[PDB]
Amino acid sequence: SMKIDVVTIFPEYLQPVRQSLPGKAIDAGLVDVAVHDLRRWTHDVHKSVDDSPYGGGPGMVMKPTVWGDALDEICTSETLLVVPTPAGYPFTQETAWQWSTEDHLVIACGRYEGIDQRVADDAATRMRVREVSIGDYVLNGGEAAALVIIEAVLRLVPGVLSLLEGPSYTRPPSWRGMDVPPVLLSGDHAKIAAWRAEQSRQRTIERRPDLL
Amino acid sequence: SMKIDVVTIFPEYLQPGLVDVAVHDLRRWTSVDDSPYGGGPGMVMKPTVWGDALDEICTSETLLVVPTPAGYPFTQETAWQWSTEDHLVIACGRYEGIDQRVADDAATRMRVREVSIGDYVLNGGEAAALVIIEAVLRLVPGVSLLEGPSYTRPPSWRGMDVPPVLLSGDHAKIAAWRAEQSRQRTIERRPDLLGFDSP
Ligand SMILES: CN1CCC[C@H](Cn2ccc3ccc(-c4n[nH]c(N)c4C#N)cc32)C1
Ligand SMILES: CN1CCC[C@H](Cn2ccc3ccc(-c4n[nH]c(N)c4C#N)cc32)C1
Repeated sequence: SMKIDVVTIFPEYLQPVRQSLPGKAIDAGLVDVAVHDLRRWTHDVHKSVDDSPYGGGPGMVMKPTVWGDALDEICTSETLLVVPTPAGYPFTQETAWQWSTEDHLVIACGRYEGIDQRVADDAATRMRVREVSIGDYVLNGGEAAALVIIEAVLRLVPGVLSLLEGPSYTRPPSWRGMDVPPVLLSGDHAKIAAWRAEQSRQRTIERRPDLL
Repeated sequence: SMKIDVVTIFPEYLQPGLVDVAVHDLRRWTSVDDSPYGGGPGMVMKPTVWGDALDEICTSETLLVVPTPAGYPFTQETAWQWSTEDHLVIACGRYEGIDQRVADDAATRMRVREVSIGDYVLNGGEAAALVIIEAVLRLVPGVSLLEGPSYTRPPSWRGMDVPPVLLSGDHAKIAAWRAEQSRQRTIERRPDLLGFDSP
């Protein structure tokens, strides 16, 4: 049973998540994903969420006072506060597994140059905070990271949603002049397993030598 | 100028003038899946439907992108490389993935890239497509160390001060401080980027 709150200035971007949630899991009370517009917590008529960076430089920084109020309302001491950032610790499958048993994730999605660092630093004095990155590329903000994190985590919650895997095949046995490897149709399941292991080994060497 | 075509059995998921993005329902070219030859859990997407779809959508100049957890890593260098392409087609799998012959056949007439966006497991290629699209599009013409922390007003908030150097107006001191924060962060969080063992 997990609650996920996502805070973002683009709530419509989190649409694919609510599109991916089965009725059975929601109705059984296994999962609830709520998305919140950060501007609900702005102080001014212009609904300002950003301001110039101290020390200069390009772009804008998200205001701590707005985020502070949002997190004050949404988080409790039991919350796991997840902050996507390109400077984060790596989000991996081990992370997803660890987080899959949490009662409450709050995902704070930044835009512009990111969120004033005091927001996470203050939050970390009263709850668990995790700054993470989903990979070594640059996005426009945290929303796409949130989509990935939510999917990777929730698919590990029963009933909610190393070597590389080698090639897979299904019908038809011959297609555009390419036959399924005969070993797969041999009924020699020890040989099939060894063939698959070697395919996995080869693929890992070629594509992900960093894993060996 | 870039065209992106995304092919998926879950077009509803993809809802998020120099670039156009089109989403196509794979089922338009039809059951898209069956049990794997050789056994194993789950289902594999049949090559037949994919072949018909890609025949219609792709040309020889197409870069066919296939998200897969067994792919080569998609990185910022990849994003730069793809940013000058005229035409990306992203083939999103579901179930246990797409029959390998789809990529193999396509590779006889266009360039094919099997890639992974990270070391975690998704339910299909759609979220990976959204990530790839976002990372690439922000680099399209006309559109080392980890980033350090950023701060903005007020200079004191909840009794926490913006680091005083950032208020000093000393560009050299600020540059040095920011480099140091980035160094600390990279060593702590991503030591592999500086050629050290991972935790
Ligand atoms: C200062 N920089 C410069 C470039 C653009 C940055 C935009 N941005 C603002 C908030 C924010 C959050 C996450 C991510 C992100 N990028 N790549 C990943 N793997 C991430 C993850 N998790 C990116 C983000 C800000
Ligand atoms: C249990 N099985 C195991 C294999 C994958 C199955 C789901 N699936 C089907 C098609 C497909 C495409 C990409 C991804 C994916 N996962 N993680 C990443 N970095 C990806 C990327 N790019 C996952 C996918 C689920």
